[PDB]
Amino acid sequence: DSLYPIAVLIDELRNEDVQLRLNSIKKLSTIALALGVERTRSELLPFLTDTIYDEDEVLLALAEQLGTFTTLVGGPEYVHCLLPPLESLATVEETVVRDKAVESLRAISHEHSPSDLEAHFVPLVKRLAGGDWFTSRTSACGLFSVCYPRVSSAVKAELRQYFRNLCSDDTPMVRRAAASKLGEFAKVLELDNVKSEIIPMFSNLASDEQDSVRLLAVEACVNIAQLLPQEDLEALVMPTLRQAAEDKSWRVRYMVADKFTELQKAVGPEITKTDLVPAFQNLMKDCEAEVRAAASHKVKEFCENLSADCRENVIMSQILPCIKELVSDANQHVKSALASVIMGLSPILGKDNTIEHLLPLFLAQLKDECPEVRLNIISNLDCVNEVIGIRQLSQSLLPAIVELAEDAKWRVRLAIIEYMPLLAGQLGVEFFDEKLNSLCMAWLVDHVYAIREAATSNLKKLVEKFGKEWAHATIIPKVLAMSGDPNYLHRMTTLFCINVLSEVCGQDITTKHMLPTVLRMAGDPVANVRFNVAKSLQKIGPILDNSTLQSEVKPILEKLTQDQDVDVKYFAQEALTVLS
Amino acid sequence: ASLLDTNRRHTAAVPGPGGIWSVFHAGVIGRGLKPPKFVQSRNQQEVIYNTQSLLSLLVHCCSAPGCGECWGAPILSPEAAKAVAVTLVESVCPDAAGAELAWPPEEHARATVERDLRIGRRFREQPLLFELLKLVAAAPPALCYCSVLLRGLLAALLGHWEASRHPDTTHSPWHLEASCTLVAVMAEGSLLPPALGNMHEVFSQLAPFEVRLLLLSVWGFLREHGPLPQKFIFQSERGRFIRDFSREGGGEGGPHLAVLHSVLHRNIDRLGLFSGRFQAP
Amino acid sequence: FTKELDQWIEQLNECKQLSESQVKSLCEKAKEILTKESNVQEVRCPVTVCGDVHGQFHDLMELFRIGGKSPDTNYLFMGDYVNRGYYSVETVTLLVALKVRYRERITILRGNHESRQITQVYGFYDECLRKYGNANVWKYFTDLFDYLPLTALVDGQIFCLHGGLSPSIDTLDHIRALDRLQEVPHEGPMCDLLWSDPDDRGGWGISPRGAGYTFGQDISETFNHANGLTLVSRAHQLVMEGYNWCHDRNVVTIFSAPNYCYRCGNQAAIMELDDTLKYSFLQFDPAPRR
Amino acid sequence: EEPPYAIKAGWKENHATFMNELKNLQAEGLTTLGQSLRTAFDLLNLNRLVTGIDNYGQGRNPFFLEPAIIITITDGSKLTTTSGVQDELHLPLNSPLPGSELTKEPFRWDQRLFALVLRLPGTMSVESEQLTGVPLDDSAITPMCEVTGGRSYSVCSPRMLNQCLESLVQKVQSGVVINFEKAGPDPSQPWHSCHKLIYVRPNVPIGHWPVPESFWPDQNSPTLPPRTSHPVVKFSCTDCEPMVIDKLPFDKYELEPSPLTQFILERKSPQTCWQVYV
Amino acid sequence: TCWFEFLLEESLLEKHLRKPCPDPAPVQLIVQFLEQASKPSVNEQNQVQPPPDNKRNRILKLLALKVAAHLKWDLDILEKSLSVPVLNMLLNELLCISKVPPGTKHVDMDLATLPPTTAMAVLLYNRWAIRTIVQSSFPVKQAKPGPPQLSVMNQMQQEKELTENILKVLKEQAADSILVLEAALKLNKDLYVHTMRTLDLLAMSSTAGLKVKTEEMQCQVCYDLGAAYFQQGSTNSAVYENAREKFFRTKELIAEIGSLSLHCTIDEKRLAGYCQACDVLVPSSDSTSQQLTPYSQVHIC
Amino acid sequence: GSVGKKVVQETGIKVRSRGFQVALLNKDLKPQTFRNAYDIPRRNLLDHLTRMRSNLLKSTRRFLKGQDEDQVHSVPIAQMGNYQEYLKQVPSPLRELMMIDEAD
Ligand SMILES: [Mn+2]
Ligand SMILES: [Mn+2]
Repeated sequence: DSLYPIAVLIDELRNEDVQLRLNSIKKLSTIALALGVERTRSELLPFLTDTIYDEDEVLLALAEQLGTFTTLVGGPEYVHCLLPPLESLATVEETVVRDKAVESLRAISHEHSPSDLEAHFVPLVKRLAGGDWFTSRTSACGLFSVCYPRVSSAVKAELRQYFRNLCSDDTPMVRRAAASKLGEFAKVLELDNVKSEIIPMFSNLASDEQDSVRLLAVEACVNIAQLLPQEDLEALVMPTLRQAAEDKSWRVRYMVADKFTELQKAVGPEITKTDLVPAFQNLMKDCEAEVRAAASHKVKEFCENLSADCRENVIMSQILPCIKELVSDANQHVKSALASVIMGLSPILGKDNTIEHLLPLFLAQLKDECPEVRLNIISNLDCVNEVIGIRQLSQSLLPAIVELAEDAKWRVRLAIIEYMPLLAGQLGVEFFDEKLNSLCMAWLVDHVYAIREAATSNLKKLVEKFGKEWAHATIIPKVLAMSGDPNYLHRMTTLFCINVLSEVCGQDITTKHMLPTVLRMAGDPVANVRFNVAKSLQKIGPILDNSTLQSEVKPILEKLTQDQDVDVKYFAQEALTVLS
Repeated sequence: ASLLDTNRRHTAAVPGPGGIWSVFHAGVIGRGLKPPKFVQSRNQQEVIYNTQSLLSLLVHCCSAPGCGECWGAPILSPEAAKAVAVTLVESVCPDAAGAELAWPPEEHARATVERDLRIGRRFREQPLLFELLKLVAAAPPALCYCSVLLRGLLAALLGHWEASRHPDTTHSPWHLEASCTLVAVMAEGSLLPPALGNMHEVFSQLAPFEVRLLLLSVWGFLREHGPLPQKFIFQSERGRFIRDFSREGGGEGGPHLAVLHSVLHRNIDRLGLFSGRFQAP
Repeated sequence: FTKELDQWIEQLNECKQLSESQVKSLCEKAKEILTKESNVQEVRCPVTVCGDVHGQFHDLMELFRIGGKSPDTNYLFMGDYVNRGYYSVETVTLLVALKVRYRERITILRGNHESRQITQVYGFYDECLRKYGNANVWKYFTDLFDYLPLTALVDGQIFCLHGGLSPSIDTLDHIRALDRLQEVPHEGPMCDLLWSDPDDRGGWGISPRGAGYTFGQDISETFNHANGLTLVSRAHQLVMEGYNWCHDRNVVTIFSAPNYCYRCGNQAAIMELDDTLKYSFLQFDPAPRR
Repeated sequence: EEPPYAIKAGWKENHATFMNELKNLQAEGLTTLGQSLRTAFDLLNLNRLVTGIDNYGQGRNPFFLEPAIIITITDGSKLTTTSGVQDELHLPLNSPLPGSELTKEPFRWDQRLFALVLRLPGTMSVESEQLTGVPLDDSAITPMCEVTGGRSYSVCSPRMLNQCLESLVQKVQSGVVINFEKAGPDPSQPWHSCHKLIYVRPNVPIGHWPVPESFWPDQNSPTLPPRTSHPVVKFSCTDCEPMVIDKLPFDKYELEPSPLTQFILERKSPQTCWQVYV
Repeated sequence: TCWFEFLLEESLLEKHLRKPCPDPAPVQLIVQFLEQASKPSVNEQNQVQPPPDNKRNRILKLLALKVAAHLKWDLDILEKSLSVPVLNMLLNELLCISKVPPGTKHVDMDLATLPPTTAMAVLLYNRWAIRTIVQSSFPVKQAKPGPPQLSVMNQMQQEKELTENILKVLKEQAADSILVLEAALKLNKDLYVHTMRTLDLLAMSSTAGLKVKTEEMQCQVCYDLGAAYFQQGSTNSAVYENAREKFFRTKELIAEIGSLSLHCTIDEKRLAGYCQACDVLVPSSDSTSQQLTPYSQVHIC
Repeated sequence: GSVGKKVVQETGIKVRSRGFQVALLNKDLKPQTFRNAYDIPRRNLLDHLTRMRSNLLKSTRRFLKGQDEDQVHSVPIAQMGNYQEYLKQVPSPLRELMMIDEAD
């Protein structure tokens, strides 16, 4: 007989095409539903466990399937029958299959009830941690956090003992997995038990021979510090952080640096003032560029979170000279990392401190060769603007940013455009016309379309600020000149400018100055300009006076809706509907 | 005033990045815009009658001297027609490397693609070539010497029908007309038998791959039999050369008629009434 | 039908793929649109010419930010939209959607990677499997790739193309005569148009690749003179500066994939041709990825 | 090309330079085959007298070898000069190299000339891709090729081209061409005269005994007699005994396949030897 | 949905066929079922042996036959959807379950004597063979031959050589099939085809099948016979007389049935073309009295 | 030492009477259109004049090179995509822990 689903119809699908095997595994629910649940537990699952396959994708799909097999196996009561096949998957050489198997195991952990967790899952964890192969030992690390909260105290002490043994194992990757899972595992433990069991082994992990285990130890250091009471961190976490920050390997010091802000938040401000600021100092003054860049991006977050009473003293006494040396760093990545956060110190330091100390540092970074530095500096100009006002901005930073309106990289010019409304809103018509109006016009003819779009959108805000008479005197003539340009990009740019300008220029200006220019472009040879004319007439329809619609706009749209280009037809007829 | 106009176009719309204006483009590709190259076509009636004057002159030159069978016509000299044929070949395809009158395997059409495309383009541009071809075909043995032009035009048409993606053949009106005229000329030149000389009547009702298969059957037939002037027997009764396909041993083209009959059968819904044109006798 | 297409384009601009049925209908429409196009497509003068994208979707978004949004900017893409990138599916789907929506504003040519073998080997097939679970989307796109025109012809002067020239091709009429509805062969006239490269040599040469030829300056000079071309626009080769002039301005290579395999660190350029064939190359750097 | 520009990649030119010079060759001159062959051999024999590899007047040492092969790729088109057409190949003698008179031929012991004559037609040849051997070409370069110990290849198909290139790759060997001749009566045949090659295996080839000179040395001769580039080696088909003593240094050189080797291996007498004379 | 689900749930087939939009299509289900049964049995030594006669193959074949029976044995759909080897093996299995021993010639036994379902099965097989020969005679726009991809090269090459073997076998028995079809036209009794119920009863005279008109069966058989004779008529013009008779009989049966087409689906335009072709090729004495178009007038004159 | 072909071809047309010669184009005379006003065609005079003017005056905190699009972007094809050599001239990044298609 060849109709038993269990052996037959499955082991015949071992063909060369892997996708058929994944399809069989993907539809393993249907075969299981066909079988009786008792028959499934008796025959299907032992077949899966005993047999061993050698294709990573099928194994991954099989592990993913077993996480949702609780309904098709007999409910949560019999869910322990899923433990052998996933155990077999947890011992494979491939790491991804192991992680998926551990995920499925901890997903079916919830299905078990406390008694079944103690009866079946905890022996499984013991077997995995006690296995001959290290792969099972690393697999056992991720299983502790889900079995721990819902077991008896003796079993919890046992779990602590096996995690401690696993951490202190001679095998490196087992220690790596244990250190990685230490943060999650220590989350649920009792605090006194954390101090007694986790902390000594954590300190042992930080002092290990290998460097990857130390890196993962410092990773877990943040969570471990966060868990503990503040009265205990001087003797428990802080010596470990001191050890780690001075480690020979730059990877450990780096990942200390990225985690520094969370350490600051966890341990409380007085401990940071006393002990963290030399660690931050020699992280910024460190030899390696990676750790210097990692520390630089944390300067703003670190300084903002200190106690205000002793904050500025810390900043100028310890942080600021290190910043001064980082601004002239040889590596451009360090300078870029510093640039993205340096303006955040302006409200913290105050106005006079910013002018005397921070402003030369901004100016030095605004003239850097590296584009990333220049881009990161400008993006946070609103902060320094609000701090020092605009008189100091015009005195110090305005000539530097005007030089950056012609930058080689267009994202710098985009930042400058994005920061023009602020300046406009804080400066008069006369000064803006003297200095910056030509800059606003220079961008409309830029090569990059994003620059032209940003400048067009910026014109709307500029007209909103300085009124429409200023627009008629300074904005409109230079926009209309672009309509006669031989490049169709510039004609389309005027159509976009008219799109954003009709809204703010009012009925009269739109009717008599902008509309006749829009209508004469219907005879353009480029179809793109023609259907953008149709789009513009659709868009400036509401803000035109209603008298010139049927007389002037409608004949042009009627001429366009019979045009030869299909896109011109479509946009002309869409405009015709919208005009109603 | 190219530079004067260019100076006018250099008026800066905006004051410029720093009071100094730079031109937008990095250069000009070629010598600027190409001219439109507007075409011109004369009256079609005057073209028809100019062709008539030329063809009547050529017929007078080619005809033998000369009531003598009042309903009949003079015989066109195959030597004069041969002269017309060789000068036609020289005018259209002077680079006659594969100028054997025997036809090669149809795979060789893939080696002479440029030559065949040149021939096809010249037939497209000059409609007079088809008129001269049927003038040549009026004298039977002369169209043997035009074998290279026929082969090249057939290869061009075969490539077109192979590359055609339409389901109907009328979307390529010139190629349909050219295939029809080609099969008609080689039938009138007695290079094809009556059965295989009538397929052009059903070309307009066929799909591109079907007409391609029929023209490949034509090519296969010409491989088997060949447009060789030695096959033409002079008949002193009427003073004309005659190609009798029945003595050729396969003159009906039965292997090459099987394809035509299958094409008829497949499209019998539209090609039923045309079955009479392809009867065996 | 058009509204749904606009919705798909808006969705695809955010790097969210379509469903299998959507891809099927899109490729049906694209097939029925690409049937009518010749092997040598005729493109009007104002157009932006782009080289390989190779599935770098965010770099394609940077390209659109530089040159402009379709349909406002006419675009000519010279093949190689898939493989060597993480978002080949989204890239090719967006380009096909733009072709279906804006027929006369988008020209998408066939690259050498628009073939079943190259897609199978170099990750478009794998990406399709990962993002859909079955090869049906890959089937639809590879069947659609057979429909793509081989070359374009801007103004009758500039001969856009992916690979290069062939010893067996002397005229554009030969290219127009080719049957492009097929998998790209390993040898022959169609292979060279997608696989050949220019070289600083004399005459023809064996390509370092397994396909195509490598041709010197005299080849491109004779081709341009015989076919009345002023320039052969091109793709298919990494350019560190994004574009490079070759053969005394007879050939220009354009590469529109900055930081090509996410490791080459190259720039990317696009040739913007205005109404009067005045060109300008817009070099751009890879986008900032989150 | 002319001698100032004939040499594109000579001595002390790296591979990239060779590739760049090969890629940019242009065919724009006359068929000066003899002059170019003379310049090529002069380039090969440029440093022979500096390093004393020829060992003039001191015996011919098969282990003093700088093995080179000239693969000349050409067509069968007739040889040309400014004056007219040369119906035959003649290497010029003007501007003799210093010491060129010591060997009466331009080519040397360890040099072989191979001709790849391209006869590829402009039409797709109807001949099938037959697996037969490559024909010898009938151009003016074939006698010079055969004299040097090489051979000419006639090519008229890419398949034939591949076949000749494979055979040429198999013919890159370190050895010296010996002009084997038959002395005495039989024990006008292919094995009577042959310009075969004897292999020399390094490891820096090691050897002791030279091939004898074609003259008796004397201390009163003002000038050294000229040398044949291929020593005329005469064998007697007598089947003598191959006497050897235990500790003697004897040089053993494996002959390449040839009709003479075919004859010797067909008579099947491995315990006897043919005495060899100069 | 996949094929094995129909094996695990036996009644899933009926449920899926009542769906307005069955995914996969029923023809695709037939393809899957017969392809699964077509896999050669492979032992542990990895050696090709013919597929086993196990319960799996039998139930796969029965499922395919049930799906075919669902479509009322419409040969048109099975022809344009299923390949020649697939439909060939399907019909051979249909003969097998209907108690027709392999090797027996269909022209020997009388069709009237056998049960209506068995007779209709033999009739459908011979009709399919005739139509297969006719269709294989036609030209088809061949797919462009790309570079060899061995994984698919092997499969369609073995498919193509299997198709060629089946075609020469059918051509060898073409006269026998024509005679079988001719004999079936003489029958005047009600005919029944294999339904779900009859196949189910056969899993482990008679009117258990679905009633089929004698007129419709006569019409379809006459149409196929006329097509076969028209295919043969090119080589022998005398054969066209038979084809004219068959197509006019088909026309008369169409007129008789009127518009109650259930199993008899015949293209009227193709039939009209066949009638015109037969009229031109074999001009009857009464065709002269019928209105002749100027085309036919010129041909006759 | 003579194999380098360090000589210039006789780029001249020896003019017959019935000394002076008509020169020919060379490979080494790459047009320094910014550095030499004789290399500028008449049709390209105005836009190129604008370009060299901008190249001269707008060099404030920029670069004063020769002609763009010629001295650069006309690189030999062999060096066109030499990314291995190109990456060396760029600063290194920060550490964190059918035959060919222009890369792996
Ligand atoms: Mn490419
Ligand atoms: Mn590419």
